[PDB]
Amino acid sequence: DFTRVFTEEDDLDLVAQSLPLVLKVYEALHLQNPAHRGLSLAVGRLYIMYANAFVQTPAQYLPEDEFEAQNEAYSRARKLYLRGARYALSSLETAYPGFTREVFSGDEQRLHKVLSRCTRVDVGTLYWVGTGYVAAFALTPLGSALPDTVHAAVMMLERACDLWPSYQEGAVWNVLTKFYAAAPESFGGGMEKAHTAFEHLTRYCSAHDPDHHITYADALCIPLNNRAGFDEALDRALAIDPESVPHNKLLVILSQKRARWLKAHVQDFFL
Amino acid sequence: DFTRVFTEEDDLDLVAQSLPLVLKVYEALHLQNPAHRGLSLAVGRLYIMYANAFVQTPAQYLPEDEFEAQNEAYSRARKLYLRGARYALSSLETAYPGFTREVFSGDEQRLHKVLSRCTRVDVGTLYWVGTGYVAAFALTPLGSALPDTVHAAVMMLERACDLWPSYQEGAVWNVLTKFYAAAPESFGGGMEKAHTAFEHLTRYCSAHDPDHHITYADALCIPLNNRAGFDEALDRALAIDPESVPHNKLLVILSQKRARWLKAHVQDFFL
Amino acid sequence: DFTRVFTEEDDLDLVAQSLPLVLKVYEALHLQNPAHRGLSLAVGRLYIMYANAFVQTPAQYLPEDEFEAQNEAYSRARKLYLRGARYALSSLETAYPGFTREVFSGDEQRLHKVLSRCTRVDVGTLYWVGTGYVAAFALTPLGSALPDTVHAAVMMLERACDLWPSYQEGAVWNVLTKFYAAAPESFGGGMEKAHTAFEHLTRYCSAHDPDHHITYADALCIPLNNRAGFDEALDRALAIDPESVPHNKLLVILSQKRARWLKAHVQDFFL
Repeated sequence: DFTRVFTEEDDLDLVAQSLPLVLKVYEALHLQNPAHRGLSLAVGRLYIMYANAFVQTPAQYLPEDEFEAQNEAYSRARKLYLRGARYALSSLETAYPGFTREVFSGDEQRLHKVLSRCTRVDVGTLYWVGTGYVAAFALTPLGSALPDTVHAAVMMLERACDLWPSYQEGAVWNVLTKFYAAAPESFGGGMEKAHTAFEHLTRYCSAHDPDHHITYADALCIPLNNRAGFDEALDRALAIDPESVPHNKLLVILSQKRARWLKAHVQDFFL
Repeated sequence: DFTRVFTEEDDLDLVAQSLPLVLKVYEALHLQNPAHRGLSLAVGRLYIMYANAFVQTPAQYLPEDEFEAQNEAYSRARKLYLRGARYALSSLETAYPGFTREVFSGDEQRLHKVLSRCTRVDVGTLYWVGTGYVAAFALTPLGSALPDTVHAAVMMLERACDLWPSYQEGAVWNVLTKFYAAAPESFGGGMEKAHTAFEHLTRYCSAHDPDHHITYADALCIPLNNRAGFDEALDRALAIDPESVPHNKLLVILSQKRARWLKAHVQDFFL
Repeated sequence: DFTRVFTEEDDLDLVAQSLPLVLKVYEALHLQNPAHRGLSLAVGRLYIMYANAFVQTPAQYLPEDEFEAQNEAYSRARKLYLRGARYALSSLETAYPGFTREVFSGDEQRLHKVLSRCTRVDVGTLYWVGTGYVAAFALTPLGSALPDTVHAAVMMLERACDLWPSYQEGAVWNVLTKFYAAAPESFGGGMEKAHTAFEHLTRYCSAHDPDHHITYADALCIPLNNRAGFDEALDRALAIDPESVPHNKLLVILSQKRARWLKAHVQDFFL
């Protein structure tokens, strides 16, 4: 209802400047009604999307010399991802008391047993919690990360896949592709895994979606030194007309800014 | 009620930072109640005022070398004017189904017939729609403009004049003065027209209003190389005490910033 | 309820960007219900806290060469303090009609008589009004200040002390310490007064509070050239763990930024 005015927006600045109080209002509603699962999820998702689009992403477009401000913005995004993930996780905690202790126990059997309690109704929540933690990890120094948190997040994502492969046009497979391709094999990564996750994504994703093209270029083409594929994929991301998309015009605009940047910086990624 | 806290404000930054979510809320209310004419108009007017005061105007105070950011801000204002004009136009469309097809038909007889259906009740709407389009045109490259849209906008403004000459202390005459003075005579402009429109404005405008002084200096004095009149007029705009005005202190503050800038840049405009 | 999401925040930017519309909404509620004392106070306090944390403080962290922007931001904070003080003062005016004429009469007997009408219920209001005026004075050129306004403000603060010494963990004594230490003895200042006010503060303040440490360093150590004490005090301010505080995490974060700056600039203050 109210989200349409944000998701169909083409003016980034209007969104960036209005989203903060919105986050604050949802946050307050959530704390006033901690057993409302919808509110838990909503506010969690909001922090994670804000963290990406309006904290992390602008930091990425900063110049080499201002790395200090970059690092500080990355640390800021990291904290917001985690706040977002923890807010969404309270939807699972409300539905299954003790969920948080189990899921982060480091005990594989307890992790698996608690994830087996989840149903299709929990898929949205699994997706956002797992995504929040994976997005935080991507900005976490590989030395001071928390393998058990990371492992739990991915297992939540993998559980959502089992439950509901097609969810949000394959959005889960997208986050998994990125995780596997970028993650050290000590933390569960691997390119074979990344490719299979991407194969599932292509079954469900929209032709109007630039993100699966960008994921192909960024997560898969770069590590494999496939500059040809990188270029084609981004040309496909950029061929999409934001005015023609059925919804999420705002996210398409954001993704196309990112693909434009990747193209401009191609020389950084290949030899 | 709530508008008083914005219109009597003297702190631009507080307004600039709070207006975006307000725009978003009105916008959402409008889409949730598309037959509410008041909401259509309100949100339209809001976008147009925001576009001017907080997008276009700050761009104008940028330095020569940052023309790129200037051009991008101008394109941004242009899109906001048009969104604003189109929102207000839905008030006319609600009142007279098919209004949009007629008014933009390019057929003078259909244009005139549909405008003849308008009454004094429609004057606010005519004014804002026409203003939005004229403000967009002012930022539109003379080569890629749309004569029929422009012509329809001015005819709406001229119809408001016929209906209600004195509306908002002659505000319509103000926009017309600016259009005629700045518009190529192929697009309906002309200085004789501009002067007559200004003569009507002086009949209705307030002594506490800086805008009619600025319009005289900017639209009329500059093209005619009347530096003497330019200076006097702006001195009159600046003699107004914002603390003494009965209302719209905020707009007076904005206009006086503009007159101060014009004075500082006088050498740009005369020889 | 809603204030918790602001006061426990650790992200300054989210607060800074969301507070403006909040100020505007409270302001509108206040004008719509001018006899609501709670609303008068709330909006007053809000302007004063915003003025300090998000106008004055950032100006202070600007570089030497940008003194112009600094001076303009200081003038902006000054006006906001005064708007805030005047909003809170309307709570007293509602409770005791004619309060404003009396309290600013310049007649000591009228000032004292009206302050004698105040009770413990009025302490919050006295504190905020007095603080607003003292904070404005601190940014007012010593030559164009208003001794009677300043004197009335301090007398309001001193009356709150008499009524309720322990109020908000000694917050009144904190503002008085700063006033006395910084104020010319023609305007009522004096270091002996400042020290006694600080002694009262230590009786009531929290170990989790960085502000009393900063006040000791800044108001007392600097004028007395006690660099040793300055350093210890700020080390104490910085030893506090924001994650451990029972409340006002946001203010602790703000104060610790200030103590860090003081330490970095120690050479400015001692020889």
